[PDB]
Amino acid sequence: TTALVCDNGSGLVKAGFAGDDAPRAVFPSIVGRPRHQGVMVGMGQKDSYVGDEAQSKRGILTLKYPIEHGIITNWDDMEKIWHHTFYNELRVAPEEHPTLLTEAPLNPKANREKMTQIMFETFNVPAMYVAIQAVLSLYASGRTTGIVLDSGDGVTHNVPIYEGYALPHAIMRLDLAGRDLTDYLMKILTERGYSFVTTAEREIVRDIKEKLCYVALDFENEMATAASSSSLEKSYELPDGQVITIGNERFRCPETLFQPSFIGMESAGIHETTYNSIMKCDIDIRKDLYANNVMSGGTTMYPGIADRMQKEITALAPSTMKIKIIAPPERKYSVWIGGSILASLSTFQQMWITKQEYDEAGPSIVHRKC
Amino acid sequence: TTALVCDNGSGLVKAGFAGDDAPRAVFPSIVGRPRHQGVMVGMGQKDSYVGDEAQSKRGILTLKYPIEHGIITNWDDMEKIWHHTFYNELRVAPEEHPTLLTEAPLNPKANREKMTQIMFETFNVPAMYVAIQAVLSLYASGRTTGIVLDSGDGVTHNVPIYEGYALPHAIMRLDLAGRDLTDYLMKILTERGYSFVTTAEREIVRDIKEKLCYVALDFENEMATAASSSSLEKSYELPDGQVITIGNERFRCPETLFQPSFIGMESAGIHETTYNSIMKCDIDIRKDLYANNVMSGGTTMYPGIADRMQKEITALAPSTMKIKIIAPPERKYSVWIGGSILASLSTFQQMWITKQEYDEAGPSIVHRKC
Amino acid sequence: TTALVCDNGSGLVKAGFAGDDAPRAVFPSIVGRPRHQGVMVGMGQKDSYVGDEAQSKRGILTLKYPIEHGIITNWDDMEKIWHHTFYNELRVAPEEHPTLLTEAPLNPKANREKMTQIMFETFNVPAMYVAIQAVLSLYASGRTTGIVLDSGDGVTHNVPIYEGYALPHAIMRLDLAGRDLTDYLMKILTERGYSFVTTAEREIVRDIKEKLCYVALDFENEMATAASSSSLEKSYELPDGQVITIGNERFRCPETLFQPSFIGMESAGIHETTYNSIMKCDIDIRKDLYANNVMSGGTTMYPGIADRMQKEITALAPSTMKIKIIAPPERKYSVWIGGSILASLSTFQQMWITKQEYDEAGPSIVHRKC
Amino acid sequence: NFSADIKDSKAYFHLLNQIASGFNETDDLKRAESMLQQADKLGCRQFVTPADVVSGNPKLNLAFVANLFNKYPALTKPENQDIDWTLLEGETREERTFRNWMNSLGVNPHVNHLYADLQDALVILQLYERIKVPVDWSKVNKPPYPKLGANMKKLENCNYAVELGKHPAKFSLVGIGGQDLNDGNQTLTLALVWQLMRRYTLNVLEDLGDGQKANDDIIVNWVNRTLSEAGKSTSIQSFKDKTISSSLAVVDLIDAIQPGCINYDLVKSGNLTEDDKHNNAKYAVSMARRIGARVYALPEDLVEVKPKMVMTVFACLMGRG
Ligand SMILES: Nc1ncnc2c1ncn2[C@@H]1O[C@H](COP(=O)(O)OP(=O)(O)O)[C@@H](O)[C@H]1O
Ligand SMILES: Nc1ncnc2c1ncn2[C@@H]1O[C@H](COP(=O)(O)OP(=O)(O)O)[C@@H](O)[C@H]1O
Ligand SMILES: Nc1ncnc2c1ncn2[C@@H]1O[C@H](COP(=O)(O)OP(=O)(O)O)[C@@H](O)[C@H]1O
Ligand SMILES: [Mg+2]
Ligand SMILES: [Mg+2]
Ligand SMILES: [Mg+2]
Repeated sequence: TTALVCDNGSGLVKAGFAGDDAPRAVFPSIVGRPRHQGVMVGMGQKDSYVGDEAQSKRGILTLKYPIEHGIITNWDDMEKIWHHTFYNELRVAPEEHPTLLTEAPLNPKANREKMTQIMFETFNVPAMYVAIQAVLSLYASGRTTGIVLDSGDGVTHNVPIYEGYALPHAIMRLDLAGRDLTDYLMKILTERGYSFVTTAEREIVRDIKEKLCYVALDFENEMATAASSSSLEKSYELPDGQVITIGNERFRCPETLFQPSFIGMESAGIHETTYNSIMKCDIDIRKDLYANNVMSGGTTMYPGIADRMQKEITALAPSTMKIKIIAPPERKYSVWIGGSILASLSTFQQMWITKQEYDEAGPSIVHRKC
Repeated sequence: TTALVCDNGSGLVKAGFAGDDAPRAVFPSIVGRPRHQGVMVGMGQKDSYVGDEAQSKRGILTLKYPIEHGIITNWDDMEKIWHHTFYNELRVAPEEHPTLLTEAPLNPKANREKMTQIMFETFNVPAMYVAIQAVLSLYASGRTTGIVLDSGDGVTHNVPIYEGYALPHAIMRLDLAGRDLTDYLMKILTERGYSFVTTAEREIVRDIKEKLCYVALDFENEMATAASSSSLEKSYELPDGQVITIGNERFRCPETLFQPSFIGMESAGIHETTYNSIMKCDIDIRKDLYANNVMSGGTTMYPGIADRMQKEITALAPSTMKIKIIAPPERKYSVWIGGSILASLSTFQQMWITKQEYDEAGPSIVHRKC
Repeated sequence: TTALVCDNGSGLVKAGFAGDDAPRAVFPSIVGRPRHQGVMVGMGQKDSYVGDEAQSKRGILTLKYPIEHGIITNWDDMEKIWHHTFYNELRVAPEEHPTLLTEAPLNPKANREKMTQIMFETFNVPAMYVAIQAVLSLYASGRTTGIVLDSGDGVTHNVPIYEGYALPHAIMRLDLAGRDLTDYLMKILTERGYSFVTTAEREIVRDIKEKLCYVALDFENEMATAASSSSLEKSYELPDGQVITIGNERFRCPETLFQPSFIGMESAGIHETTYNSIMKCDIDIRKDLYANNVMSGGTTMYPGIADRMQKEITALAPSTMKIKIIAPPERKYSVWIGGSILASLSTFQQMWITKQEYDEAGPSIVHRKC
Repeated sequence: NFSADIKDSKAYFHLLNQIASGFNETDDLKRAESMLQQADKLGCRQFVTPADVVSGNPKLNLAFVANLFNKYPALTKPENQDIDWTLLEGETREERTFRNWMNSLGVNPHVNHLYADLQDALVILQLYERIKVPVDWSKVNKPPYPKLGANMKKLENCNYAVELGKHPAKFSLVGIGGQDLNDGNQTLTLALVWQLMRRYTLNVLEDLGDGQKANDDIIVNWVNRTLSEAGKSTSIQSFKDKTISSSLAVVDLIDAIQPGCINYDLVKSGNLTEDDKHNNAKYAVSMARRIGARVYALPEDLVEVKPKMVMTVFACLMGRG
């Protein structure tokens, strides 16, 4: 009939049908369970909450993300999320649609195998496929050459591609993403006396981040600016009606992408990670990689981030190469858009893992066909 | 001349000269004001009581703590307290003495700055310093590596240090401490019918808590033992001559340290916080931290606390690691003792903040020097 | 008096006195700098850690190797290393001893010149000499004809000699050695979910490689063997008590030696490189070359390496030739050993570069005398 | 009382003769000359002047008893602990040799073994003394040390010591950390000390030289020229001379300087045996030490022929020159 595209991110679930230009369902990748005593008859029967209803009722719930750093850490809750996607958000029978899934590079093999087994034996799909999120991002950009920087809630990774060929030895991955920035912001909020401890408060801080944070073009002078004047101060209203104000943490939180030392990690920033990935490639294709730096994922939506990346990479480059970063407004859904594009191609239709192949080969078939 | 070590603890004030082995003065961090008609001429002229005078006359007073959760909430009362400290308890001229002050980590900055300004302006100290309390705890043990568990009256926090270096990303802070245990004991004492509602009654309950409570090694069979038998019950006498009896509350109160949900907190237990702080550390030092677990603060004076922590952390450790907890008898003054030590050091004398530096940098100087 | 032999490898430092059968000091060629906040007074005075102290306290330091691919990239840290070895490990005054140093072939010449300048001006040694490492390996063997396969931590190179004469035109060098294998092992350890990202973890994985990896005689047969049964699985205990298990990677890592495309490299395998080197020589001496294949370097210590090389080169030979592999147990030190031999020769005493000669010809003299 | 046998210093000469008479000089100045001669045979001279006997100086009378008794406390010679060549076991010979050096130099705490010894600044500070480096004693503290005033105050002293030495620098000691004395890293340990001993010997060479480091030739030349005054033995020929039996000639040179209280009945002709050599090794050292020699070598040199050590005797000899 038609294929289903499901991009299971660490924080957000993107789902829809192939050929559509946008995902039909976008909801948090969480499961909520009660943490207080029920006292009214007939109301406490519901054991768990999954989608936006979990977000709306988070005040009485404890919230768990099944996926951390692009790894499915809880599989029962993962099945709950897949059931919600198929039967409630999209309202389709999975037995009638081939399904395309996504995954991050440098992941453990059991993750891909177990999602294959779940799709074939629980949802009994006719065919399936697992694609690389950065590759899909390049598809959405209408390109066959460039290096892709993908940054979501759990994983940041780089994949260089030239004329449709990947360079796997140059693929680099960093376990630093939006969730970590949220936690860091939580940490630095206490300087002004603001406190956030509960998982629901974590979502509160995440909203604050998505609204008030931006990327500084020069961190050292933004610090001096904030030190001398209040011009960068901005306000936010808490759910209970309290109002908080921040004017220094707005750029301190995202700077961690360039200075992971703020969270105690030894690794280098995203700009240097990308530069090293490029320097690992052939000297002949490096100019084309320099001119095509594709951004993707919700964490790349900070104001000023593309300018800072262009500046830092220029500082690392031999000054003769021109540096160009491509950051489309639809960055948040580039992976899903590329997935719908790929699933719509006729040349791709022979590449589905069919259930017959699964029945004769086991869950390890995904390693050979993907 | 000689330096002064004042540990403004959340509930208790600990102070004395550098070089001595015990704080010369220890008294509650309270302020009392009358709440009844003064029927005798001349006797009612005193508008406020501070130290043990406040506690002895509490039968006619309303008591207040200028510090909660380790944050100074009433600065004027805090000034009264410092005045009492230096002039009545110490009977010294602060202008002649540099002073060492303490703070819990992850505190609002303004707290530190205001105490700074107070000392230099209200008290005109020659120099001063603010140090993190658990660090002093480690000084007291003579070690250079280990994790300190400090639990006062307002805050419970975890600090790992390896070879004189700490890891800020791995520092844990929990706003659950003795005052909370006291309030929960007040709450649960109502099931037997005992009621305590006034500020002085809280002090009485604190005495009871310090006299009859303990940590169970395994809570479940303890609850069973109390349910069947009565050997756990004990009696206490009220100031008017009334007697109350408790068996089960004796351990249900300290259990909240391991089960914060008892008071509705989503946070994990002190053991779990310890272990997670460990896991936030570099894999190569975890063994030594596992071997060096330092307890500090009046709350950790419960009988059985160390054994329960031993059991639990063993239950979490990879079982090859040798778990060791260090619990000296003088835990109640570990921080103040370490402060005396540190102040006694010649190499520390250049670390003082002199008023001259303050005259240039204002109170903000503390963030750089401390 | 007595000359000094210092073998400055990329991975390990090997040093001692002439006339001895083994180096007196062997320690890693690293420098470590603290990576966290010093918090206890007096403890933080030490900015640098060099020898085995850096490895022990690696948990709080950032590790740097001053040599990569055999080129000295950090010259100040190299000075630190030489100071350490002279004064600490051997505890001698360099002004009183001629010194012997080693170098890999096909290197930039300025490397040689700078080390000369250092020895004569920082340490002002009476005399010195620089030698190619494979030559010393042959000296260690007591032979005068053969091709030496040298593989330490950073460089793999082949040198043929007939009757004491090398043939430079056939000299072949491969920038592929143990460190790269380690990085590849890191890469593939993630497939089971094992992640190592920091410089300290790198030492852990290097230890892993040194303890569990091996050379299969048939890659496809062993791959099938691993795919069928778990008989090849093996387990390792991490420093914090965690245990991990591997059974397929134990040989996929060393295979890169015969399959450099594993890491994306285009160069040929060690067997083939050896073979091609032999084919660049005179048809008359190749037979003798076939009978004397000498290996050295820690990367040449894998189980099954000699047999695999025997089989492969036998497969490349005219089949009328006899293939003989020479692999003494002391491979790890053959360079330093041949050096001690060479330096101990009475005839070599006129081959020293004296300071007087240096004072006239500058550092360039080394190109003439070595 | 003082006026009985102390105002004339009468008892001190009998004491000196006990630890080596003297009172028979019959005159205060002749007695004082005898006292100086007795000091030449004992080495206790630190402040002696003729006023102690001629004027009966009570301060001198009361002070010199310490020199008389502490240097000769019932002749409880610590080398008679080293006569057990491995009185402790498991230490390397080099460490033993350095320990011996410190022992010979009179560091006030007694030597036990290199790992326990020098776990404090006081030791290395005494060393710093012998290198004439000035010491801020105000920054120097106490050894027993309570729970208050613990190893941390020790650490204050310890790192102080590492700023020391690096004050005039040059000793290449940068790698040494101020907190490592408690840590006790073996190679760090040996590193910070061997150069010290080397420096001291260099100082000795400069001291006994003509304003520069003394050369080998002038050593044996002066020895032989002195030997020419007592040439019952031929001469000394080389530092690499295997015929270490010539040690007896070193003693004969000693006899040339002072024939006092030596045992030449113990002395044997050139056809010695190894037991005689073992006897000689310690006996010569003892004699030299008691004369006043800061003997740096271990006695084994009499059976091992180490050219690098033998100069130790010739040093004090030249001093008597
Ligand atoms: N406008 C924004 N500014 C900053 N951060 C954002 C913005 N929008 C989303 N984020 C962050 O991006 C993360 C989600 O990005 P996404 O790519 O959907 O993650 P995933 O790949 O896990 O689905 C969240 O952590 C969120 O806080
Ligand atoms: N023996 C004891 N058993 C249980 N709790 C105790 C005991 N002694 C003191 N406490 C608790 O410790 C708290 C005071 O500890 P302290 O370390 O002085 O705190 P702070 O630093 O906040 O003043 C009080 O709240 C009291 O309830
Ligand atoms: N038993 C072993 N098995 C496999 N690899 C080893 C073994 N021992 C050492 N190695 C590797 O070989 C290298 C040894 O260094 P070395 O041969 O001295 O190189 P260099 O000459 O560059 O110092 C190290 O990188 C280590 O990873
Ligand atoms: Mg994503
Ligand atoms: Mg306290
Ligand atoms: Mg080497």
